[PDB]
Amino acid sequence: SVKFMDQKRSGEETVYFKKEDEALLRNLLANHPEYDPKYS
Amino acid sequence: RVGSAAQVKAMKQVAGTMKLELAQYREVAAFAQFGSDLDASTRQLLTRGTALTELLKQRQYSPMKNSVQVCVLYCGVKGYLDPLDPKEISRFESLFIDYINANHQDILKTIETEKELSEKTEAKLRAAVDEFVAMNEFKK
Amino acid sequence: VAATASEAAPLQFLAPYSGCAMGEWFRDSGRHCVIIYDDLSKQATAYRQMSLLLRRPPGREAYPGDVFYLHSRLLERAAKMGDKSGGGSLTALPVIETQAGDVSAYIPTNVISITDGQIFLETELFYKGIRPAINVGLSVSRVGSAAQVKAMKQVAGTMKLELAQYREVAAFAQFGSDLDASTRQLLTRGTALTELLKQRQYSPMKNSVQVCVLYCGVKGYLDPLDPKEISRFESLFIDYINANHQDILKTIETEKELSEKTEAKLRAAVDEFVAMNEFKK
Amino acid sequence: DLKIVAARMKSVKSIQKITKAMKMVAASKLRMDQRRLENGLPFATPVQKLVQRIPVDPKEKGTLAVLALSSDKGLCGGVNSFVAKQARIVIKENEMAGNAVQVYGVGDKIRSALQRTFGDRFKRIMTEVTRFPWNFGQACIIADRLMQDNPARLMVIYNHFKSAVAYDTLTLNVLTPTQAAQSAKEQLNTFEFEPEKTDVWKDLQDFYYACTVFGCMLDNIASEQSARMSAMDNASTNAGEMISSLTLRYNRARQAKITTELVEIISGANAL
Amino acid sequence: FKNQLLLTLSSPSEAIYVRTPVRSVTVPGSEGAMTMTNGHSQTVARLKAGEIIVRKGETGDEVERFFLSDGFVLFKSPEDDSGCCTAEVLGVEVVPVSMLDKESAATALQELLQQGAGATDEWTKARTLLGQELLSSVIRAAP
Amino acid sequence: ITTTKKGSITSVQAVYVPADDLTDPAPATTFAHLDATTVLSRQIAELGIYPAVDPLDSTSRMLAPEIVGQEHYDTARATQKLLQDYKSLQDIIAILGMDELSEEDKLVVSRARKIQRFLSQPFTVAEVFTGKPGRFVELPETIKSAQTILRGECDDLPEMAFYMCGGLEEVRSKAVKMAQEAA
Amino acid sequence: MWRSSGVSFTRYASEMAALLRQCLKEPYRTQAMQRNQIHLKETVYQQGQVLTRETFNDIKKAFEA
Repeated sequence: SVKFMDQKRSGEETVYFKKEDEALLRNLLANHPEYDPKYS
Repeated sequence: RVGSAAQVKAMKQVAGTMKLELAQYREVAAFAQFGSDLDASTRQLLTRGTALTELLKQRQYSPMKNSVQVCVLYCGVKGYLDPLDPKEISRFESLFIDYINANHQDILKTIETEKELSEKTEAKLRAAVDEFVAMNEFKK
Repeated sequence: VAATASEAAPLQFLAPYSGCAMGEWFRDSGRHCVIIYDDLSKQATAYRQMSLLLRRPPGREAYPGDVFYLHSRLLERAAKMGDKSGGGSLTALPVIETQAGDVSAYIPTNVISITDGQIFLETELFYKGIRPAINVGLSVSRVGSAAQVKAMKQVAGTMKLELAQYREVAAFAQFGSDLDASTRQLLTRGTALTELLKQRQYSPMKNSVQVCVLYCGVKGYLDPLDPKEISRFESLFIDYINANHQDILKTIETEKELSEKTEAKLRAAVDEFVAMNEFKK
Repeated sequence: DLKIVAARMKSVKSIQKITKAMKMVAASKLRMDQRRLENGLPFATPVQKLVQRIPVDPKEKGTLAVLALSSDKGLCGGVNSFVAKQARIVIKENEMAGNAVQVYGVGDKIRSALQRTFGDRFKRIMTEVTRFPWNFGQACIIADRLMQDNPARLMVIYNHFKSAVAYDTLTLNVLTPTQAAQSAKEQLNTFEFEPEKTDVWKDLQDFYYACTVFGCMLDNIASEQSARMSAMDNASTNAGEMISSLTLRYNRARQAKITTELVEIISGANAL
Repeated sequence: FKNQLLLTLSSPSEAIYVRTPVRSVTVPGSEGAMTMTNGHSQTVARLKAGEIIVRKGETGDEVERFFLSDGFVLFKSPEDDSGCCTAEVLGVEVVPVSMLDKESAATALQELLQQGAGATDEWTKARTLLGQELLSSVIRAAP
Repeated sequence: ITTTKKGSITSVQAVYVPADDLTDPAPATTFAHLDATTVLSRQIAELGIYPAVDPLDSTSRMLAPEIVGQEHYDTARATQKLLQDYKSLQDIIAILGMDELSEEDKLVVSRARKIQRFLSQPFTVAEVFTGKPGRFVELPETIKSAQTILRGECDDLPEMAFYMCGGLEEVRSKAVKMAQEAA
Repeated sequence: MWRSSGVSFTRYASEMAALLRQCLKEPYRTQAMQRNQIHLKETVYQQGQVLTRETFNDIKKAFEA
């Protein structure tokens, strides 16, 4: 129950925020071109 | 605590990736086992973790040389076991070992002597694995 | 009275009794004192260290049987004497560290059995901004409203019920978006009061200001506000009243009552303050 | 030991608390879903009763399409279980005669249920639908997808919401263009169609498709919420039982620890 | 029950009427507007747009206006024992006329004409024309 | 071991805590003798967050507004409040899931995870474990980065850009690298 | 116009109800566009072996794709 809930929580959070980080990595360089080293 | 200082470079190269992949698999598998539907970047994590977990199994009183461990974990880490079925790996290992003990003794001697993986040995091992997968057939 | 760790076990064992002796002068002579024993558990510890070295027979956790008797002898001097002895008093505020929150151990159970109340501080609330981190659920007072002026009774009798309802509907705070009215008002009032009871270190207030602020809180003048602004609200209100309506504070301090006329003056001052100032929500 | 029992008691108490909170939340959601049903079923019933006058035989041979409605969250009792059971029954019944079956679904639960057994028959799946209320994800879209993927016979599996503590699984044999063209529609001759029948039928049938999916999914949602409340009740009860057991074990372990420590102290005091 | 007209005017999000007894109900059929009353024959009709106008038996003179985008109407004969004849007006979006606006209407018309000026697809041209139709109807119907 | 009017001794004592039990008599008595405290945890080190300091058990006599200014005190207390708020959703997340959490709670969880990954940093002596170079993060830089993260001027950034950095520049660089490698 | 343009009546009705909702008054228009947002996730299959997955938040792109 303890390791159960902990690992379930960790996996769910990991998946959710992996998706969110993928989306943010997709949409970063457009909205913040001053950081893109492609343009530097 | 000693860690990599007590470890060969050729085995470092593979074991770092293996530890990372197994950490990710241990993190994700508990949530994955509830039948949810996940993307491919996570399905790859689960597949590689299952492959490595089925690779690290061993029979009793059946140890292996360091070069052979390096070769097997190379096959497991570079993705020559992801599509393959888990239950097949237990023979994919054995056959591969016999193959590299039969026709590729020079790779093992080179790894035993130099204690590293140059690009030449890298390419030779990749070619040997490709030849083995060509010569043989498994359930996937 | 300092009995530190370098000072021997007998001195750590005797310092509370020396303090009680110093306070009995104020008690018997018609004066009032408050004594504060810090780390009584180091007293009991010292007594254990003296009994296991005098080869006395131990008990559970190696404490001797004279621990309840020890704390009882120490604490039963705290008293309120009658008008024939002088009318003095000796309040006591012993302090105890619990190592996991378990108050079922020997020394905690002995002291809660000896004491007339309990102020239970928690660590989960010390980091949620609730400082002092007093859990009013487990904190009790066997004396009660008898130790309160009416000006404080009039608001505390309401706030206790309101906070009990908040404690009954606390878990719903993470789902209040889906609930209905008659259950979000309780959450709002509880959150407002919890953010009002917060306080700053070494910054205590007077009972008149306390009554005024708790009247502002319980009478719904903080529900529509952003909670993060309450710390400003309170401060400004305090300055306002201490600048403008010292008569209200003097009346509350002299009569010890919140009459309807002073309550009307208070509502007037609150309305003036709200009109003069602007808040977020 | 003690740490184990204390951690278990803490976890189960938290579970019970969150379970009761989610029970009340699901009760509120069931209220609002019953409201959406009472407002939105009359929009769908008339055209369905109209088109049902054309009797559909469920023995017709042809490319079957099975639309299974389900949820995306868990703890919904076993409504999606019963849905997938009925779907498996239908598929195994219609694949014997030789009817080629296709599978449309709504929700991840039906997908997880039928991936291994009937994953070689999926055609199109929708999910993340009921994040908002229902007609957010309009049934018109799914109906258009079905018509664009026009099958020869269509079945719809869902859960009927009888009452707050009772549901019922159903299968709707749905009319299709092949089955309409194969009938002269003599049953509708009593009705005066303001446009001609041939010109209004194609626009009426899409409305029929949309209305069918709408009521079915509303009923499924209500049944889901009822099963969720029931599951939260059962989970809270089981958590209370486990808390009782763990309390007994905790007190036993506490007494054991005390006795062991005290016997250790006494034997060390008497071993001098 | 009675020899009235049992109207039910229903959208997915809200059922405005369920068994409301009325005298006459006007509806903007696809061919043209028409008024349904008791005794009218069984019929089905497709609506295009405009202002439904309901007239209760208690009202007689007073009315109720409702703008409908698109949908269907189903008039069903009266059962022998009920004594009352039923009607169902299903609309994908049924607003009252009080809640309509002519300025946002003309703004949407302008934006539609802007989008449809690049007339390439049949669906785009048809949508532009139908939006012109419906928005003109909204403008003419709003107060 | 104490400062006097002739000199000063700054002491740093490592205290073994057997079985991760802080209720043992030895650490229980040692806690009262210390000015600054730093408690290390296994549940955090399992996440690869090194140093594995628990910021909800670490304390200090120095963290007061009169010694360190309010920019430091309020920042520290806001960080602790955020982390406790994140800890008070673990069961809800494990039972129901992230779908039930509001966008406020999701923002809280994201910021708390970002803080967790950001407090990590690589040491110079851990090169033979991680291979990465070591960092020295000054305090104004730490306060600027924490204020920024709590204010919300880095929600556009991902979460994996924090677990080895010593500032916001390195975070932005790692996010930049991960975005370039994403395409 | 629709059987000729290769368009369904449901698509036409939805895309016109969208405009009618855009022609609402702000207090009721808020609740209308509230109750009529879109969120879907289509997942296409061909004997297993997912061909594509795509999200939808607009009616027009939902009917188009």
